[PDB]
Amino acid sequence: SVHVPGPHAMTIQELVDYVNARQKQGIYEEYEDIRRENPVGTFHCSMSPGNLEKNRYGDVPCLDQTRVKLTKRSGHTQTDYINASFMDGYKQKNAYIGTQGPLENTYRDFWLMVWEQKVLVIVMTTRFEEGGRRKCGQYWPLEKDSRIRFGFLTVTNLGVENMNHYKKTTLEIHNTEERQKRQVTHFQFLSWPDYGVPSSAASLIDFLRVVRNQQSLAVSNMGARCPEPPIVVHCSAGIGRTGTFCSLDICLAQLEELGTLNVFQTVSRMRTQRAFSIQTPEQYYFCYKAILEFAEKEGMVSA
Ligand SMILES: COc1cc(CC(=O)NC[C@@H](NC(=O)[C@H](CCCNC(=O)c2cccc(I)c2)NC(=O)[C@H](Cc2ccc(C(F)(F)P(=O)(O)O)cc2)NC(=O)c2ccc(Br)c(C)c2)C(N)=O)ccc1O
Repeated sequence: SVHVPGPHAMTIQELVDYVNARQKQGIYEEYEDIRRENPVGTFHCSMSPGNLEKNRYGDVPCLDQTRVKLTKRSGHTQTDYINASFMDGYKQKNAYIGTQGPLENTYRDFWLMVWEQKVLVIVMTTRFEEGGRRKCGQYWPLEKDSRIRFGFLTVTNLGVENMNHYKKTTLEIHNTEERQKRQVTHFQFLSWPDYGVPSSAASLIDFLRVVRNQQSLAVSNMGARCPEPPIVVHCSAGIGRTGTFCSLDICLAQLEELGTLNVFQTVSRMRTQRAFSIQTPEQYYFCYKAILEFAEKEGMVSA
């Protein structure tokens, strides 16, 4: 994994002084420096003729080096492309698959990926539309007992539960080709504001804990094998909220295990796997602020 502890990780005390020395504008400038760096890798496949219409945004292609390839077939007329990238987690290879919100012409590709990668948990961080801007297609059956057929894959809704900050949907994926069934849990975070970033990270971090626990539970009940299937995480382009969710998970994981973390390191590293991760300086600043807010809630900060 590219996410290893350090070099030069910081303690909470050190992070506090770090952010205080730079202030909000200093953190914003730091994001711009990351932003300016030349991407590490190429985007030929994502921009190649034939895969263009599979991208929700022409300005958000995925890296050739880390893209998730579909093991489709010949004749059926299609490609092995999907705008999705394997992303490492804290001391864990391929902990996530960051991807865009599925398009009607990619719904089947999305589920094929979920099946092939043996995914057990899907994390959605947006609504279908926000402020008139489309961000995700309705790729799953919304109500209990409803089902959608995607060729040889049938997805059925086994139950829905609305929480104060997220919605949990249990789905059954039936592969008629292999004659096998699997259950996947779909989580939709509901508290990310239409504008800006969350005013408090408490709900997002609690949601992360729920996701972590379900992945752990699902893994414990799955058949012997991915070294731990990846968690699919998506937002409109699969870089902003997706990058934030994943960066926080990684930083908090290191913080829990060693009491240290490095936002700059984590984000720089993540951008070499899911290009363009963290889309605005506000989101970047939010990563720092969320960690500091978490520290205060955990009683780790003296003013
Ligand atoms: C610090 O000073 C400040 C600076 C700002 C400016 C700012 O943030 N704005 C940046 C803007 N980002 C942008 O432009 C990005 C571009 C992504 C990076 N690519 C490249 O650039 C690129 C492309 C090809 C090759 C190479 I090498 C690089 N585009 C976008 O903003 C969106 C895609 C997008 C990304 C993220 C999100 C999200 F955050 F909401 P999410 O959490 O759901 O994912 C939503 C949508 N793009 C599009 O709408 C779109 C679609 C089709 C076509 Br053709 C084009 C040209 C654009 C954004 N997302 O906002 C604002 C306030 C400040 O204070």
